[PDB]
Amino acid sequence: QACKKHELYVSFRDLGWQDWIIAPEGYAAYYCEGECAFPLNSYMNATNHAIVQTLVHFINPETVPKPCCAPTQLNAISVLYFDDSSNVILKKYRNMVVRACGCH
Amino acid sequence: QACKKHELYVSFRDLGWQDWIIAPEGYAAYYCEGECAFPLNSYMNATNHAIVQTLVHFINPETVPKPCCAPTQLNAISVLYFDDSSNVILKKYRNMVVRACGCH
Ligand SMILES: *[C@@H]1O[C@H](CO)[C@@H](O)[C@H](O)[C@H]1NC(C)=O
Ligand SMILES: *[C@@H]1O[C@H](CO)[C@@H](O)[C@H](O)[C@H]1NC(C)=O
Repeated sequence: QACKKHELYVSFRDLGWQDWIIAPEGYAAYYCEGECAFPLNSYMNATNHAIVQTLVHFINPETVPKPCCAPTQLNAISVLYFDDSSNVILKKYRNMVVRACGCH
Repeated sequence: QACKKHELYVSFRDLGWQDWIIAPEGYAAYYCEGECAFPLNSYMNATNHAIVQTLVHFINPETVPKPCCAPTQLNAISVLYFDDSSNVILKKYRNMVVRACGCH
């Protein structure tokens, strides 16, 4: 239940992009989820600011929430599609995949 | 109630650091909080991955949570303190202050 990376496959059919994409038919997108509380194991990649916020939360929970589990690194995907003039084009979409998460 | 930056002053006395710090007596730390849902106004600095995750959440909420509001930029502070041999030293602590937030 601690902050970590999870699996998530995204199908272009579910989003309604199947019409003009030639390949791939979907991709492994992943997602960050879980608690950012003590112990802030090093693997959880907390910043100094997160350590401070988690301590403040411990001292008076009304003053500030716990940090949130979020992506610390992302990578692009490339898709092959047909434009409106029937051209076949390769398009790069940046920040589409989660590679690592942390309490930031 | 949307994702934005908030005020948070942190006093070294509340954390028990007053013993050896010469200056300052605390600092403006800030914190990110709020919802990451449509509309993802541009000011909310969402990544492509967050847009995709928010859409997936809209299509079946059981599959994935909404993105979380987290810091996108942080700055260091410098403190003046007395070490165990009574030396006066200037120490820099990185990633201590939140400057901007987003749905990441
Ligand atoms: C924290 O970052 C490192 C990158 O060195 C990564 O390998 C690790 O998986 C990250 N932790 C989590 C929980 O995603
Ligand atoms: C999003 O990032 C920009 C930096 O260009 C920043 O000025 C803005 O305040 C950020 N938004 C929020 C809600 O913090």
